[PDB]
Amino acid sequence: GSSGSSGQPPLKNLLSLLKAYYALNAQPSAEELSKIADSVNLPLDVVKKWFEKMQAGQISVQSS
Repeated sequence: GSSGSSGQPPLKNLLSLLKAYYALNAQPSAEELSKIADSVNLPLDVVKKWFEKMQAGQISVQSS
């Protein structure tokens, strides 16, 4: 269940785990998102944001 108290975000390193997928899947659908999450031990919402942020050009001004 939900444990802990909203404090600080994860280590930049984590993101790296995601970048892996996004590398080939520019805009992964839900079915894929939910999955990729179970891999990074993250929910489907936390993963959705990152993507929406990257695709927009927030995570890194230099996107490919």
